[PDB]
Amino acid sequence: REIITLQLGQCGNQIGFEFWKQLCAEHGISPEGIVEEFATDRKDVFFYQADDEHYIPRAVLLDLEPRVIHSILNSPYAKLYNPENIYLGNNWASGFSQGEKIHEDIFDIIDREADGSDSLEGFVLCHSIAGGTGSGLGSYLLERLNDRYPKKLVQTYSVFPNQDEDVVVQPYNSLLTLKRLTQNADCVVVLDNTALNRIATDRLHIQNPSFSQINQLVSTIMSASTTTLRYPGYMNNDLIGLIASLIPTPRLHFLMTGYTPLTTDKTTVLDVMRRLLQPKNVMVSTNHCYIAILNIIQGEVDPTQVHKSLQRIRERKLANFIPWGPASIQVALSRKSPYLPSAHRVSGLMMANHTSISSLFERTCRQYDKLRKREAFLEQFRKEDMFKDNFDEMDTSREIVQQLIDEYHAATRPDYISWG
Amino acid sequence: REIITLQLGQCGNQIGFEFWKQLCAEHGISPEGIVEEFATDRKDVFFYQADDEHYIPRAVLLDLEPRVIHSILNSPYAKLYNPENIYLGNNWASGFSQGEKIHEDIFDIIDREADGSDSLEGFVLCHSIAGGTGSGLGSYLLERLNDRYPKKLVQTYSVFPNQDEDVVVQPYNSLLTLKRLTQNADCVVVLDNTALNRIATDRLHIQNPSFSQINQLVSTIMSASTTTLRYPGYMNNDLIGLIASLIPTPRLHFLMTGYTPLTTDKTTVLDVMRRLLQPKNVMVSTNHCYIAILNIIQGEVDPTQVHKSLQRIRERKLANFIPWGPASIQVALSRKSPYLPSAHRVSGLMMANHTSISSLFERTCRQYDKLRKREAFLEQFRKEDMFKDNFDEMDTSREIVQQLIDEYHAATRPDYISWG
Amino acid sequence: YEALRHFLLMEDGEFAQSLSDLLFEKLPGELLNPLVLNSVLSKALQCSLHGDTPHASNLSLALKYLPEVPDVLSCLELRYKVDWPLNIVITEGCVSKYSGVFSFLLQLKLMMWALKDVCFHLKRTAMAGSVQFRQLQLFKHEMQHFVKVIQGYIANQILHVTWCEFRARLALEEIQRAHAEYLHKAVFRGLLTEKAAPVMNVIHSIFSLVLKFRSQLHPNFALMQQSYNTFKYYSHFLFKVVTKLVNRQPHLEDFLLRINFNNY
Repeated sequence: REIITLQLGQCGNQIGFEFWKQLCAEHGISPEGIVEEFATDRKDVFFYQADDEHYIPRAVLLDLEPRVIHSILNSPYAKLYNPENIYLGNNWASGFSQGEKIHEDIFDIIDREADGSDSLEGFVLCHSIAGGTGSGLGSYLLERLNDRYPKKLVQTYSVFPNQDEDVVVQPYNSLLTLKRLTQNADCVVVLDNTALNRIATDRLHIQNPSFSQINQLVSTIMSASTTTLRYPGYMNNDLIGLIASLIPTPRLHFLMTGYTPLTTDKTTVLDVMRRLLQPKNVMVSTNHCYIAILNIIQGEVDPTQVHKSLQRIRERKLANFIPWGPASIQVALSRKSPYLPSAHRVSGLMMANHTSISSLFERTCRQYDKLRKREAFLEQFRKEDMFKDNFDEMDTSREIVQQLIDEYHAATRPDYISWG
Repeated sequence: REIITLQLGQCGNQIGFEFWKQLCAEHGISPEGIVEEFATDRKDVFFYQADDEHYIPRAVLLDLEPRVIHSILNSPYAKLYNPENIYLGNNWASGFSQGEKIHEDIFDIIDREADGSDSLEGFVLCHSIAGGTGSGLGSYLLERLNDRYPKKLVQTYSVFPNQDEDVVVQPYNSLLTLKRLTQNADCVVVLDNTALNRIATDRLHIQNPSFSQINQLVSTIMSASTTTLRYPGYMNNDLIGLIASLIPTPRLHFLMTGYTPLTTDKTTVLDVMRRLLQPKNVMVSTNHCYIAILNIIQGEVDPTQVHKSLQRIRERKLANFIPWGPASIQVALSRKSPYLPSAHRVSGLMMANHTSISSLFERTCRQYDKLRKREAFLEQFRKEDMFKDNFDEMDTSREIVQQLIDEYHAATRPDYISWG
Repeated sequence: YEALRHFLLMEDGEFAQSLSDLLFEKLPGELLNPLVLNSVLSKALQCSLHGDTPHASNLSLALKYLPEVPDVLSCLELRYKVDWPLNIVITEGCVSKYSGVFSFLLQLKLMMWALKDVCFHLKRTAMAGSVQFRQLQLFKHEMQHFVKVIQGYIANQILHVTWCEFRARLALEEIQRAHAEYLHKAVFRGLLTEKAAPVMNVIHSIFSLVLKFRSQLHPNFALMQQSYNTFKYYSHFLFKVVTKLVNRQPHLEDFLLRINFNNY
């Protein structure tokens, strides 16, 4: 149906601004949202359609300690939207309490936008894990929606914070955030800072403004994942039809992504498939096996090569996945995009559930457990002191992520016939 | 039929003067009451029609200690009316006794105006609760009309005095006044000072001349509630047809109001409905549930959206009302007004019986009971001493408002099938 | 040509996904008159978003047998009638075969409806972290996967490769033969052929078993384990019959490759 976008936090509002500029340049519209005559499309999912065809986006903007939100405010794309929804620490409990006191009027903003929609499919939020102001607040509003609406979906695109370890309560905050993510969300798409750092240092030579190019890559991914919605396809034009195959189980619902060019400034279906089989073309860093993989391709493809390719892909066994049961790769095609120069013609996007990401969770678990053994790294800030006097929510989150990692490590096994 | 207006007290004559200036500017007439050629309407309910079309209002003016009545007297709207009816403390018993001695010639003024009418529908009075000169006197004339005419209706628009507590006998006076209101009146429309203070401080930045803007909002409300009378509609063009649905019970006959713009210097039926669902767009400040709600809309409406809206209004359950039985919202349409600039096109007015106002009564009850326990707050003024030597009318009023609050709290229950 | 592709072969998005979805809300003592279905079609044509043409008009939608009778079987015939100098190319026998494949592709959409129905019944009570909840959810994943592979097969053969050999087929006599081969290579790869009649024959048993799976929520775990074991038995035979029917076809070669991947 219709999908409502949400954005909060400094990194989330940055990537949302980049996503809307991406879809502004991508389709034939003005930076005030007037349709271009020279351009057909559906933009009714993420944009409300007006009478002069002002495709005003379904983007609710929440801010706390605004600095870059001011730069979003005075912009030549500030005529695209004005839904009148902008409403004003670096701790999880701080952002949790700040969202707690204003939950009513932001819920009025939610219900107003819900009344703006006739039907609904899902909520996306722009969020970053352990982002400071975003952390805790995002978990709180996730709790609010999960309490309020069990009839809809939530998709979440968020990055894993790694700054190569002044902030030492960051593993605690990310742990509590991911606890709410496993239990109160239905599907998670997670990425790494380090893998995008690798691809950025390979494709280019920039080190300091890396955030900006990260925003570009996030925008390309978020357009790619939505192309079968925005360009009219004929299958999985609901989100739940896309999500249904990849997630059999309500705790292992974390999805990793890839995209075939590292630098984007013929390719055949065989080439782009085997490139997409690499972890260096995947933007997330015993043998680990996928449960299921999905691929969507967009470009100038020849339809007869593709059956040749998946024949030979069976034959070489260039993937190694065996959960326990008959769940394999799903390949799909979307339209090569007009209204932009189509260079690097064929490009693919890849979506899988793989057990290896548990190791990265385990790395964070190893850090947090170490700090939990010392118990000197909450720094006795007053916010976490009010919200839990005994700090037992950290132990509850520890036992939940223990269940999660154990479910992961059992999910590797070909005896996962039971407990799936 | 025809409705006779009454006005008394400083606040009542202020809001009556503002109402008549409102209907002077609203319809196409002169400030001496000559019809404008450039203007059709019925103004036969609240104005007697003359031969040069002088719509002289049905407004009987009573004054006591006149200061602002003199300013009403020398005015460019003093040629609109002259029915020759102007006839001369701050206590309930004082105004009661002063009305008591002159009840005959003011009753001659009443019967003269009654003979001026061919038929009759109701009496409105402009009155303020615990207004000083208005208080007690208004209860006395309410007793006089309730004794005299059981064939007519009384509608009353009066405010609830809150000055954020020198006058300490004010809860006693308001209590006695509301006692006469519950037992000798058929329908009451009450408002708050604090809710209008909130809307005024939100829409504007004035604090000291708040009375003047309060008068403007009262005039807009009183025009809105009368628009289906003054502009020719085709249903509930009698007052009793409007009043009949909201009041099942002769003690719970208190009606609260709302109005969609807070600032008035598209909107769809969905938007204005859900705005009108807020208590911040309502001018009066366990779970409480309405008995019945009525809405009248005036603007540029599209007739097919309105059935869509009340479908979805059922679906979201954005109201919570369940008295015990099948009494729901009533939505109606009136004409968008010509002869004035129609900006803020669609505007709604809302009329309900809700049990929450009992709490506000209870607040006053909590104050009065506290003062009644101390018994030092009548200040031994001689007027209340003559009128009741034993002060047992206060205890009778206390038991009556106890019955009223108990009827309210039982009226919340879905076992109100009996005693309704 | 490229209009009948969208409707008679259900290639447009939010048209089949709105027509069949409104149809399945009704199912029966209803659907007995052609005044409810022909207005449901008028509601689906609005949300097609592409079309709204007189080639998207003059469609005839009928049920050759009216329902007067585990059942998953339901018929529906969608046709488009063309003017007189083009009727000699697009005959009324080719459109009838288009309706014949229309009915089967319609019967596929009932499955992604009904499995979603039992998923949605379970979704509103998603509470218990016990073994009985997760073990149930696994059967739903197993049954959804085979649907998601058989639709991807249909969404390779009847709409991509037989459409690849139609944009290079075109040359007045040759145009009639070009349409007549477009239909023939579709019905060959559609496995409506009498050579491949058993493999199409087991698919109805698959459909009926997942409907009986859908009927219950809870009633009992053991009946669901039994129905799921019947599903697994039939799917175990499918992998043997599909390799047997290549021991005696290139389009059929991909089916066994699809149903088995990095398993046996």
